[PDB]
Amino acid sequence: MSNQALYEKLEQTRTILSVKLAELINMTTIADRNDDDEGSFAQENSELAVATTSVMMVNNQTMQLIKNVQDLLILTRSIKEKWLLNQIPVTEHSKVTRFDEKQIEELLDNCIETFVAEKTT
Amino acid sequence: VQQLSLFGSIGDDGYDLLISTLTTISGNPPLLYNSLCTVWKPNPSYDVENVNSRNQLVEPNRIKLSKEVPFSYLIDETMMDKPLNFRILKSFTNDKIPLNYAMTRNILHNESCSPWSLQISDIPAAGNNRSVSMQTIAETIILSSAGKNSSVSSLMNGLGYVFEFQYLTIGVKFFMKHGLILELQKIWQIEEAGNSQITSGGFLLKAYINVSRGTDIDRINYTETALMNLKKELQGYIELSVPDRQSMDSRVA
Amino acid sequence: NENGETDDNIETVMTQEQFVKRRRDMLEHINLAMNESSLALEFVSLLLSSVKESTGMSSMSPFLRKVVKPSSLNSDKIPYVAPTKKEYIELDILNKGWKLQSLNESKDLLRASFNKLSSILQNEHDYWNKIMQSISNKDVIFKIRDRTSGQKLLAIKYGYEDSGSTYKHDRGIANIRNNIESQNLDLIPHGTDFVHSVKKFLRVRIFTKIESEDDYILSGESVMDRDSESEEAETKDIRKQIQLLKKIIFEKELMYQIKKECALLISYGVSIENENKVIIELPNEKFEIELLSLDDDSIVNHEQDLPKINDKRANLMLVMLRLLLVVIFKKTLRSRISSPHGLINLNVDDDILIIRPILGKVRFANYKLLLKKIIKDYVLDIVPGSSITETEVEREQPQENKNIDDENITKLNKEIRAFDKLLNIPRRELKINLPLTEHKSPNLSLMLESPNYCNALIHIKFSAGTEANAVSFDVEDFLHFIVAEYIQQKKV
Amino acid sequence: FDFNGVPGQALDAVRMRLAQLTHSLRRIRDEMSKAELPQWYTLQSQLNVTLSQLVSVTSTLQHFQETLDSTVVYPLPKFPTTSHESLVTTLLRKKNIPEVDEWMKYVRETSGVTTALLKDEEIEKLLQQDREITNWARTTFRNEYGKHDFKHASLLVRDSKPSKPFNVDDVLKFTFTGEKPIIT
Amino acid sequence: GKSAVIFVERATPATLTELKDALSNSILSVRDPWSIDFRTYRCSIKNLPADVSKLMYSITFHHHGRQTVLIKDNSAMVTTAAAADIPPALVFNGSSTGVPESIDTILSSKLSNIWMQRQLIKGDAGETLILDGLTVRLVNLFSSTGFKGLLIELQADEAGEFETKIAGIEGHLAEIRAKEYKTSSDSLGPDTSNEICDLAYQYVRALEL
Amino acid sequence: PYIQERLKSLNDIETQLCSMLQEASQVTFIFGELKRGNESVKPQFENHVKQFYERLDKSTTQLRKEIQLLDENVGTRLLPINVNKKALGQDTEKMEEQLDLLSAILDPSKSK
Amino acid sequence: MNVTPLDELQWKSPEWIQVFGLRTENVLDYFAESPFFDKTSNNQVIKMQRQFSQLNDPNAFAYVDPARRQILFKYPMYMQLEEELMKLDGTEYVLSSVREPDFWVIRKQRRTNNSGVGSAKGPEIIPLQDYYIIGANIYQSPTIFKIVQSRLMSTSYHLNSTLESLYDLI
Repeated sequence: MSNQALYEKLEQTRTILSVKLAELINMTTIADRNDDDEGSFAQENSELAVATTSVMMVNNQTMQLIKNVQDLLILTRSIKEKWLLNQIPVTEHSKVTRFDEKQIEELLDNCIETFVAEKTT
Repeated sequence: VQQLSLFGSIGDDGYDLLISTLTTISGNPPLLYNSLCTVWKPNPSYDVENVNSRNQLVEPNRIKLSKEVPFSYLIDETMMDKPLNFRILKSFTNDKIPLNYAMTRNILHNESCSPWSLQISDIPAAGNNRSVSMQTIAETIILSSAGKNSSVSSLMNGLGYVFEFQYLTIGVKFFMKHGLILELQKIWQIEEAGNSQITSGGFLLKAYINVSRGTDIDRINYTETALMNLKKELQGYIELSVPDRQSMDSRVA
Repeated sequence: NENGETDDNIETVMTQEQFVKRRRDMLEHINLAMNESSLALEFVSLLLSSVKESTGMSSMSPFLRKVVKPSSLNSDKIPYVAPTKKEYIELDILNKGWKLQSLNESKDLLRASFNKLSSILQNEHDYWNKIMQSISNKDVIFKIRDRTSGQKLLAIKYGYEDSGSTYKHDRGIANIRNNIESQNLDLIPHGTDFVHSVKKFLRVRIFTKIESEDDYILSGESVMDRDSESEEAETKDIRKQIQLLKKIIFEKELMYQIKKECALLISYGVSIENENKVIIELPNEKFEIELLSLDDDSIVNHEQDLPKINDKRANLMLVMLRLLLVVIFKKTLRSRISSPHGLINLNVDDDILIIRPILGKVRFANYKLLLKKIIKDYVLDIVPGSSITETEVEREQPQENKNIDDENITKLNKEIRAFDKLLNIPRRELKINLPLTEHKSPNLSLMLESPNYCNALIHIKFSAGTEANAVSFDVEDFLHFIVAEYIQQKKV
Repeated sequence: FDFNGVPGQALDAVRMRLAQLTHSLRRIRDEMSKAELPQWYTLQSQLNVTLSQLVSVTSTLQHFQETLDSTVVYPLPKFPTTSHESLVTTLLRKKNIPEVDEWMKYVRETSGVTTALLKDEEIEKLLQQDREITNWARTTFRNEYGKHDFKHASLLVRDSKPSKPFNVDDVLKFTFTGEKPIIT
Repeated sequence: GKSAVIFVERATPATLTELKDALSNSILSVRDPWSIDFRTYRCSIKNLPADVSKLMYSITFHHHGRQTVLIKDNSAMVTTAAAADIPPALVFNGSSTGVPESIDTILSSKLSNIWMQRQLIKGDAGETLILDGLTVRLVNLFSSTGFKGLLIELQADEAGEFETKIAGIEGHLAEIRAKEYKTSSDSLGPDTSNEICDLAYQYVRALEL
Repeated sequence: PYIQERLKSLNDIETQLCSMLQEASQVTFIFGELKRGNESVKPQFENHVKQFYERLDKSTTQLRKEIQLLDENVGTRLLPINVNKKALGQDTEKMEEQLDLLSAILDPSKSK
Repeated sequence: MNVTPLDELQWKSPEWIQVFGLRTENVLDYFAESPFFDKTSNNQVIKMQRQFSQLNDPNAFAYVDPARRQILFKYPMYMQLEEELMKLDGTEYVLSSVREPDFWVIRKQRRTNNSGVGSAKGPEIIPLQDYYIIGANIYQSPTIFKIVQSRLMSTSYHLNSTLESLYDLI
C-alpha cells in the first residue's frame, strides 16, 4: 500500500538521477563532438536537426530534471499530509471519569427544575 | 430478501488495529453480539419428489433457526468482566463457552419456547464475475409455540425436518451508512462431543447489506456500489471479496 | 508543499489581457509549426512512384487535385562528399557549438529562477510549520476541493462542528492561512472572517407581567452569556484559534435553537406573523426566552451590571433548554449507533422534536399550575380533619435514573444509562398524590398527568372493611363534583 | 521504361516520420484552438512531449539516409498542370530558412569565433574535446553518488509476512452445509 | 381470555345479516373490519404409514398483525410476517434480516415438495361487534369453490362464566332458523400460556368434517 | 504531538530538494564558462557539481528513509492504520455537550 | 554584400526581346542563370572564336543514343547540337561513351527542365550524373532533398519552440 506509494517515489528519484547526466553528457554532443576516431558513436551531422538536438535537450532534460523535482516535492508533501491525516487519539482521563458523572447528576437536574420552576416549600 | 456481501479475514493479531480503524471509518463503536444457528435437513426417513402440484422443479434444502443467546449462557469468566469485546475475544479463542447446546433445543435450566429466525437461503446469484455476493433469503419469525409438542425440536419434526448440525457465533458489528453492516466474528461448532472454534486463529470478516427489493435494479446497483466503496477504501489493508458460490449453497449439499 | 506545487501545475490564472494575449501567442506560434509540418506531409506526395505513395499523397486536398507523380533526381554522391568534406562543413559544426552554447546560457537562466521559484514554496513550508504548531491532536483533518472541476483546481483541508447526531442543514467548518501568519476560518456557509466576522450566541430572556395585577406592566430579565466583547484569538496562534473553534461550536449550537424554533411551531404559544416567534406562557403573564424566526442572539449593546430576580432564573432556563437538546443530540445517536439504517430526517410526529423547548414549557407551566389548582380542589376536601400526601411515586414507578441493568450491550448500555438520569427532566409529567382514613378504614388517590401541557386528573378510592367496596375513575369540573360526592360517602 | 527510377529509397522512411511529427503537431494545433479550455497539463505534456519525441525520430530519420538524400537532390519536372497555378510548385519544392536563420546568426555570433581560420580553429576543436573530457569527470562523480541497488523468495517472506488465519471459502462452506473446514 | 368458534355449514350470504339484526339490540359499539385466511396443507409424505397422521392447518389472522398459526396433530406454532412484530434482539445480533414473509409463502414456495396447499378459505370484511365482557366477530367464508358458510368468533376477557355467553348465542341461532351448525371451545385438554393461539386454532375443529 | 518532529524532518528534506535545484543551477552556468574554454574555475565547477549530486543523494536517502519510517509508523499502532481521513467530530463532542452545560448549570446553582 | 546562392530569380525581359521559344531558350538560360561555366559555352565560343582572321592555331544508318537520351528523344536543331556536344565530350569504351560537362534539356509546351551532366553507359543500363535545372517563365530551379527537408523542418521546430516558449503559462 504504502509500499506502492513509495515505489513511485523511488522511480522518480531514479528519473531525477538520470537527466542532469543527460544534460551534462548531451552538453558534449550538443556542443558538437565530431570525432577523428571512427569508433565513437554519437552523431551531429545535418544543420537544423543537429542543433535541434540542442533545442530538444533544453526542453527534455531541463524539464525532466525540474519535473523530477516538482513531482518529488509533491511526493514529499504528500507524505506530510499522510502524517497530518492523524491517528486515533484515546481519552486522557479515560478509566477515571471527570465531571459530576453518576446519578449524582439526576440530583443536579432536580435542583435546577425546582430552582427554575416556581412554588416555595 | 437480498443479501449482498463481501468477505475476508484477519488473524487475532490484526483485530486490535482493525477495530480502531473500523470505528473511525464508520464513526460508531463496534457492538457486541452473538447468535446460535441450528441447521435442519429433511427427515432422511421420509422421501419426496422434486415437483409441485404446480409442476415445479423444487429442490430439498436445509432450514436454519437462528437466535441470540444471552451472554449469561455463554461466558467463561467474570474476572475478565468488562464491556470490551476485542480484548474479550482473546479470552474466548480456541475453545468453548459452557455450551452443550442441546439443553436449550428442548428447554431446561412444563415449558413453552422462544422466538426464532427461521430461514432458508439459495446459492448466491449465478454470475460470471460478480463484484459482490448476492444471495436470496426466505425468512419468517417464530414468535412462541403452542400445542402438545411445543419444543422447537418437536415443531421441526412435526414439519418433517431433522436436526443436522449447529454453531455459535460471537462478534462485534458496526452499524454504518445505507444499511451497511460490518461483522467481525468468531464461529464455534457445537456438538455433543464437545465444542471447537471454526474461526480459530482469527476473525471472519463480513460486510453486507440486506435489501428489501431485489426487483429494484437501481437500489440493487446502489448496494453493489456501497460494498465496492468499502472494499476499495480498505484496499491495501484488507481485501473484501466474493466467496465461492458453491460454498454458500445450503441445498441437500 | 504538494498542494502548492499542484497549484502551479493547474495552469490557473486570473489575468485580463495579460492571460488573454499570452494564449493567443501559443495559438499562432504553435500553429506555424503545425502548418510547416504540413510541408513535411507534402514531401509525402512527392514520392508518387507506388500506390502506397498515392495514399501518402492524398494528404493534400490540392494533391487530390494535382494528379501527377512529379519530380526526379540524379547522383551527386560527390555533393554528399562536399557537404561532409568542405571547410564550410568543418566550420558549420561550429554553428553546433555556437547554438549549443546559447542553449546552455538559456539552461543556466532557467535553472536559477527555479530555486527562487522553490523560495515562494518556502512560504508554504512556513505555513505547514504554522499548521504543525497550534491546533493539533484530536481535531478535523477534513480534506476538501472547491472551485469545482473535480480534478486539480483548488484543494485543501480542515475541521468543522456537528458530527455524531444530525441537525441537517449548513453544518461544518473550513480553515486557511493568511500572510499575517494567522489562520482564517472559512465556513462552507453559516463568507469568511479570520476567527469569524459576526457571531450570534443563542441568548435568552424572561419577562413577568404582574403590577400586583395593576396596570398591565411587564418587565423582563435575561440570563446573559457574554465571555467578553474584546476578542483575542491571536494571529499566528491556532491555540487561540482552538478557542475560536470552540466559539464556532457555540455558533453551531445556536443552529440547534433554530430547530427548537421549529419545534415551537407545534404549539399554540406565541409565533407571530411568521416573521418573529416569541416564547411565552399564560400564568402571571410571563414570557421566557426569545430568538426571532429570523435568528437568536446578535451582538450590539451598552454594558451595565444590575442583575434582577427574573435574570437569575433566566440563566437557569438557557442551560436547561440548551441541555435539553443535547438530550435530543444524544437519543438521536442512540438510534444511530444502535440500528442499521441510520437516524437521518429528524423529528417525525414532532415527538422527537417537541422535547426541546416543548417539554420545558409544559413542565414549568402545566404540572405546576394544575397541581396548585388541584390543591384548591383538595381544599374542597379540606373539610374533614383528614390528611393527604404527594410523592415522586408516579415518577418512581416509571423512568428510573442511572440503573445498573443496561440494554443489549456493554457499549450500548453506557449510553442508555446516560440518557436515563437526564431523562427525568424530559419526562416531566406531574407525579400525583393521595389521602386516607383509619377506623374500619377507607382510602382514595389521584394522579396528575400532563400529556403535552394538557392536564388529566385520574383518581381512585377504596373503603376497606369486613366486606370490600371500591371505585376508580379517570375534566376538572367532574373532579370538583366527584369530591362533593365523596364527602357524602366518606364519614360525616 | 519511358522515364526513370529516379530516387526516394528511404523517402518512405522520411514520409512516415514526417507524418508522425505532422500528426502529433496537427492534433495539438486542433486543441490549441479550443483555447476555451486547455487540455490537462498532464494531457498537453503527453501530447507535446511525445510530439517533441516524434521530431527526434523525424530529426534522426533525416540523417540516416543523410548522405543519400542531399546527394539525390531532385528538382521537379511534371505534368504542365503543375505549371498552371504556378507558385504551389515554387512553394512545394522550395528549401529555405525562415526569419529563423536570423537567431541562428544571433547564436553563431554568440559563440567566440568567426574569420581567424583553420589553425586557430583546429585548436578550438581540441579545446572543446578537452571540455568533453572534463565532462567525463561527471563519470567519476557519478561513482561517488554510488546509488544503484535492487528491490530467495522464501528468505524474504519470513521477514515480510505471516498473513492468513484460515480459508474464507471453507469456513463459509461449513456454515451452509456442516461440511467442516479442512487444513489449508 | 377465553374463546369459542361457531360455523354455520348450511348457509347463504344473507344468513349473516339475519343474525346481525337478531342481535341489533344487544350491541355496544362496532369497531373496524377484520380478516382471516384459512389454509389446508395436505402433506406429501407416503413413507409415513396411515398409522400416524397427515395434514396441517394454517390460520392467518389480521388481528392488527399479519400473524399465522400452524396446527398439526394438536400442536400449534405461531409466526409473523410483519417486520414490526420481530423480537428486537433477533434483529440486532443478526439472527433476523428483519424481512419476514408469511410462513405460508415459505411453505408453498420453498417446501412445496413436502406440503401441497389443498384448500384456501378466506373471510373478508368481517364485522367486529362489541358487548360487555364478550367481543363477537362475524364473517362470510369463501372458497375457490364458492360460498362455504358463516363464521362466528367469540373472545371474552371474563374468565367468569363464559359457558352462559356461548349458550345464549346458540339460542339466537334457533330463532333465525339456523339448523345443522358446528361449535367448538376446544376439547378439555390443551394448556394456554398464549391463549390467543388456541382460540384461533379452534376454527379447525369447526371446519373439519 | 511529537510527530511534528518527523514532519519538520521531511519539510527540511523538502528544502534539500530545492537545493538540488539551486545547486545544479550553478552547474548549468558554470559548465557555461567551462566549455567556453576559459578553464578559470574548473575546480569550482567540480565542486558545485559533485554538490548537486550530494544534495540529491542526501535528499534521496532522507525522503527514502522517511518513507521507510512511515511504513514503520504504519506497522506501529502509533499512526492510524492503513487508510482514510474521516470523522473524529462525533466522538468527544457528543458526550462533552453535557460536561459544559452540566458544569455551568452547577455553576449557576451555587458558587464562589 | 549578399548572395542569391541556392537558386533564386531569372534573367528576364532582356532576352525576351531576343525571344524565348524553346531551342533559343537554352542559350537565354545561359546568360540568365549565370551557370554556363565550361563545356556548353566552350563549344559555343570555339565556333564563336573565329574573328577577323588574325593567326590562331592548334588542333582544338541513323538512330543511336543514351538510355536517358532514348527516354528523352530530341526534336529539332537542338538535336543537331546534341551530336556536337557528344563529339565535344566523350570518354570512349567498347560499347560506351561518357561526357564531361555538357548542359541539356527536357520540356513541354509553356515550360521545360534542363541538366548539365555526366553519362556512364552499358548494353542494359546508362546513367547521367549532373545538375538538373527546371525552367519556367525566365526562372531556374536547382534544388536538393535533404537540403529540401532541413528547410521547413527546422522551421517547424523553431516555431514549435516559440510554442514551447509560450507554455510560460501558470
